Amino acid sequence: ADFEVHMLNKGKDGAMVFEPASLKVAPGDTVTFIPTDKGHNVETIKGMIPDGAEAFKSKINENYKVTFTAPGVYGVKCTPHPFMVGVVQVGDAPANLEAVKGAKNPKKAQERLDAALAALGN
Ligand SMILES: [Cl-]
Ligand SMILES: [Cu+2]
Repeated sequence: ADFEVHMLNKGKDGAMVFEPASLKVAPGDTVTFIPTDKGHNVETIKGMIPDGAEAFKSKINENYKVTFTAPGVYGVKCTPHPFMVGVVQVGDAPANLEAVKGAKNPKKAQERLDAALAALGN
C-alpha cells in the first residue's frame, strides 16, 4: 500500500505540520511526502529510526517517496521548521519506542512526537 503525507504551513496543532503526523504501515508499504505549501522538506531525526533502516532527507519543495520495511518507529522532521515533526510506524510492538519518547526536543516538537506515538496505539 502507498500513503501520502502533505507538508502544510498550518494545522490544528498550529504552524508547520505533516498531515497526517502519524501513520502506521505494513513492511514494504510506501509514503510519499508531498509539499502543499512552499518551503518544506522531510528528513529522519537523528537516532530516531530502527536498526536496519536508512536515514533520508529531501530537498525543499521536493515530492519524496520512501519505502519502509524495517520494523519500528521513524521520527521525521522538516529542516527549516523546528516544531514540524511526525512518526511513521512499521508493524506493531516497535522496538525503538524509547528513542522517540526519551528524546529531549523543544516542548512543542516533543509533544507532537509523543502524540503521534500515542495515536499509533503505543
Ligand atoms: Cl519533486
Ligand atoms: Cu516544514
